[PDB]
Amino acid sequence: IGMFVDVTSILIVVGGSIFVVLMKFTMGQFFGATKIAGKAFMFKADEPEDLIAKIVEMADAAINNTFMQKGIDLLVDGHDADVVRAALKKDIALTDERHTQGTGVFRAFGDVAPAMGMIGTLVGLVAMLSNMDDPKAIGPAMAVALLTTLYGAILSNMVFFPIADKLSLRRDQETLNRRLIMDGVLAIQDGQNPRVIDSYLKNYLNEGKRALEI
Amino acid sequence: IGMFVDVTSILIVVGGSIFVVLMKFTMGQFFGATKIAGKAFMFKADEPEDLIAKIVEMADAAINNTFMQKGIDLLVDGHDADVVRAALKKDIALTDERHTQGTGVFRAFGDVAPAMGMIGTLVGLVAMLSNMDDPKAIGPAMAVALLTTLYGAILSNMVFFPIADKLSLRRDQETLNRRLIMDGVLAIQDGQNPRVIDSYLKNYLNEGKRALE
Amino acid sequence: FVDVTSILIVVGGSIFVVLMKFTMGQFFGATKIAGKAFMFKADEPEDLIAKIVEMADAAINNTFMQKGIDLLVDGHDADVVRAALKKDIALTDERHTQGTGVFRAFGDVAPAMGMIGTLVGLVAMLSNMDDPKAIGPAMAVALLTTLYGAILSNMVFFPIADKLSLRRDQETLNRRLIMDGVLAIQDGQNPRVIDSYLKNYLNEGKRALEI
Amino acid sequence: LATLLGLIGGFAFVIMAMVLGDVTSILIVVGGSIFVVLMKFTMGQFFGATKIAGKAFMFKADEPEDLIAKIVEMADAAINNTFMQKGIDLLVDGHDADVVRAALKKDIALTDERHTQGTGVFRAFGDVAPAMGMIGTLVGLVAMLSNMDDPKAIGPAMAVALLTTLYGAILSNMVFFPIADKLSLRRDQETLNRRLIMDGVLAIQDGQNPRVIDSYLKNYLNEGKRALEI
Amino acid sequence: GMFVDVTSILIVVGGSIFVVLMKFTMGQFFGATKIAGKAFMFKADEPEDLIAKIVEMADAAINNTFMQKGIDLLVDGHDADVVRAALKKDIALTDERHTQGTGVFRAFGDVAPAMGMIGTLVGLVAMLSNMDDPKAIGPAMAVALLTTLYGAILSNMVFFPIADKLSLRRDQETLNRRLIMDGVLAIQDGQNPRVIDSYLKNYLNEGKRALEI
Amino acid sequence: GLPLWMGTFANLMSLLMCFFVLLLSFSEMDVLKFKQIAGSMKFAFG
Amino acid sequence: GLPLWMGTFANLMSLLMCFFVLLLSFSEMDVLKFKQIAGSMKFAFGV
Ligand code: NA
Ligand code: NA
Repeated sequence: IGMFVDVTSILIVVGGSIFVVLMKFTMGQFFGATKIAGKAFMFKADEPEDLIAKIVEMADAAINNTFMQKGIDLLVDGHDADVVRAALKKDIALTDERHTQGTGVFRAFGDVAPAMGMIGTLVGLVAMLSNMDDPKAIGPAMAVALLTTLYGAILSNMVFFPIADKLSLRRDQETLNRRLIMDGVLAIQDGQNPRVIDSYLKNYLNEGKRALEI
Repeated sequence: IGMFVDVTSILIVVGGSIFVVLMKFTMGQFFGATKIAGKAFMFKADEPEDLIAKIVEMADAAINNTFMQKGIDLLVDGHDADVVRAALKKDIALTDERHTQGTGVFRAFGDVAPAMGMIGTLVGLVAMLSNMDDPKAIGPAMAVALLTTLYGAILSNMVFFPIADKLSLRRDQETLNRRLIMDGVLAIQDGQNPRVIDSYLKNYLNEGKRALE
Repeated sequence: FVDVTSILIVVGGSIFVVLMKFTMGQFFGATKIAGKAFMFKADEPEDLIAKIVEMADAAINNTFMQKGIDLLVDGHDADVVRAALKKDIALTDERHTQGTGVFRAFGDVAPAMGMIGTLVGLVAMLSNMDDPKAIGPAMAVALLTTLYGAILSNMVFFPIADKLSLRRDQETLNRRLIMDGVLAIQDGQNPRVIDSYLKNYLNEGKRALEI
Repeated sequence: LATLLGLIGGFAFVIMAMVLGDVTSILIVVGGSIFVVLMKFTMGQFFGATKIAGKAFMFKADEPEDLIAKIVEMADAAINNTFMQKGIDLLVDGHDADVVRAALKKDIALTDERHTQGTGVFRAFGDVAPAMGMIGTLVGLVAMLSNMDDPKAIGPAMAVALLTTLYGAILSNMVFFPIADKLSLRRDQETLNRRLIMDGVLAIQDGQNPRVIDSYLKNYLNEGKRALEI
Repeated sequence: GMFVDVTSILIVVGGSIFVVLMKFTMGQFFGATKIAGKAFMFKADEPEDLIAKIVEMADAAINNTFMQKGIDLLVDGHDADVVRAALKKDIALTDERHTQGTGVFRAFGDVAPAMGMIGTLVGLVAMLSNMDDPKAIGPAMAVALLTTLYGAILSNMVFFPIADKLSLRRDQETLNRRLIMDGVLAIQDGQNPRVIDSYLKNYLNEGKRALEI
Repeated sequence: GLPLWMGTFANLMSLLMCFFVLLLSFSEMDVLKFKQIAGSMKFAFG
Repeated sequence: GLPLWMGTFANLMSLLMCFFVLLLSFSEMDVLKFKQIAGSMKFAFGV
């Protein structure tokens, strides 16, 4: 309600954070980071088991994910093992780098929001004290300063840092799926049976964060 | 209102911590960490002295511990030293990873709890300062601020951080025990003297924090 | 609010502590490199890549490119020119890191001087208490010190350090790219293969977002 | 000026001690700190750490100059110090150089680890004391706010609750952390002394020249914090 | 007025002294103070002056302790290992001395704000408990404010800048010692003056001095 | 660790708390208003 | 960086501060008490 909303406080916090962030990230970089965050929040990463099932279902014959779309299209084009390896590792590194940079953008935002809140609360306290003949009606004058501090804390702890953490988790999942799809495409190019590759495909599915799931 | 304030403070602190942690870790990760913490707090690590006595007994002969069961099963299958060592090292690394990730989950809880406490405190303080003319309003707001700060402090310092420390201690004990089993199984496979391996294993009794003599 | 005395206090204290950390000449060098990174633009990698391609086809505004071309023209070998270019790159990296350090030190020392100034002002007002109506506004001007420090620690010094680090990374990328271009030119490679190798650098540690 | 600094440090400790003493406020801090710390160190480990701290504070270390004097006296020949006594007994009984080196390095590592564990115990106490003080203060604040009867008692009761926080600070910066720092200093001193004794014992065993080993031992004395003393 | 000022000074300075004396021995503190005094009342030698003196000596074949030590060692010790080892030992000794002085002063500046916070809390408790005697809250407020102010000033304007200046002096001294060691090695090897001048040119622009050029 | 803005926030908050205690030292509190506030706080805390 | 408990210290300080502002909300200034406080503060700071 109207006690928790202040135009000047949100303006100070948002403008200061945007200024400081644009001192290290261009507008295109920030927009790409927001696009990556929206993709990671509104879309679900493909299940590795479903990916393995799709790989083994399409292996014996010789389509939803774009990575395996590109893989099968380029294999149809008929390139070499060095070509497929180079292109797929390049795509993996590219995706990892943009995810890391989006994490950096949102972490810079989360680090700079509470400093802007401190600046805003200092401005509010100065404004309160400059008009204090008697300490009677200074409650609402302090409310705006604590409001700027609260805005900084909320944006830092409940918005920007969770977005960065979700981007990190999405980067991990995307890297795992990319490695799985690369291995499947290499196996299909070689022409092995579907059963032999599945023996080692899921050996390292318990890597890192998933180690607690067993 | 008396119970409503407590409910609101608990909701703020706990719900915020859970929401923030579930972005860092998947729900399965949180459940696994909870299970590992419960196992560390309800079950006792096996004493290295009993482990040494049992393993020198087996060396003389040439088993409730699961790692010993796996090592003995690998050894009786006639596998090479390298393969068995690699498998047991993989098991040790897996246990290390699980314990480290559980400690990380509880550390994330511990450093997110005071932030939620601060958010709730500032909310309560703003609400109390804004409603200066309403005596019925500042009571619940001041209570919410105080209780949310107290809950953040208590959950961070007396629940989540000590649970992480307990998990680290359990990880250290499990690593020591599994390394002891590694060395003893290697010695049994090689067939060294039981007294020499007993002395070398007793040498492990003064490692880390066990310096209480 | 606006107060010349408070900004003077913060700036003077920070300057004193930094001059105890660095020297005055190093401070002036840091200011010069910060200015060069602010009012000038780093050369875009695409233009440099096109320039390497054009010189390869035919066989210069960048000073590093001019130095490399001159070191090639007087019949030199790969290792000596490589060592010279590595030395120049390391010198630029060191200068940028030192400037970043100077502005980081300013940023960490500004708020402490702000707190010292406001505490001194509060002590003065407490020792000179005359009129109750003036106990409130007095601390206002005192707090003006802290605010200033905060602002200078977050809108000026730390952003300048971040901009210096950004320009350091951009210059390192450009000079490494010019290194590979000059090595290719002295190696006599095809323009197309070196062109592809050079565009391989266009998805570096910060330009992947715009892709 | 050394006496003046010692006196002012003692006076600061004394005034902090009388500010500390009140019983309940420190009791809550220490109870919470002990409860939190016992999930990292067992009761026996805590008692061992307290014994190490007491032995480091009361009993003074041997001056390395006297150690070098004794070592060179024994070398020219052919003891209250326990490590030196063990080394002398081991070399008199007759053993290889490798066995002596292994045993002496084992003892050195044991003392190093014991002192590191004690330092960790007291540093954990130092980290956890202020948070427990603040928790006690917030509990007291809740009790006060739920028991308002007289405005004149708002001030003093507040000063009581905040008191707990004070104790935490005084317990963190003036007892536990200084004890950990003194334990680290004692660890460094005992490690240096034991390394000197090991080198001297090896030199005596190998029949080295007294002059070169004396030069080596002076070189050992001329490093570490002792570099400020020259 | 004297009592509250001396109480604040006693709290801050005496507490810092007690804690640091727990950290460092008194002799080490006095050595650190002498090192800081030398670094504040004696300008470092210009490395260009050292290079000019070195080339003058090389062409030919005082006022510097290291140079006197080097020439005394060269006129008697004909080998290279002894001279090089002695020079490296002196360099390491000076580095250790300056590092320990930096450590002493950084410890002082670290402990000062903790004592300031303790003093603020003590003054707050006293002023809250009294709250009715005007003669009792003036001194308490004075003690709180002055402990905070003294801690801040001593930490950020005395001890930390002294440690930073000691680091600067260590870097300058180490650069000069390397230059003198290289000059001695060149004059022992009979190198041409021009090549060693070109080789010390890159020594000149090492690290901080890169900003001047 | 924690960001330094939190330390500046704590230092400023404690400083201004000292100032407000000073302000209350020479101020007289209303009795009826204090009783209302006390009753409300007691009801809210249970 | 800073000690982990500095956040709770800031929260406690803000709590006490806002409680004191609440108390000041219904407080009335006293001239004579202010004069006594000012004299004591002048004496304490050595003026
Ligand atoms: Na203060
Ligand atoms: Na004040």
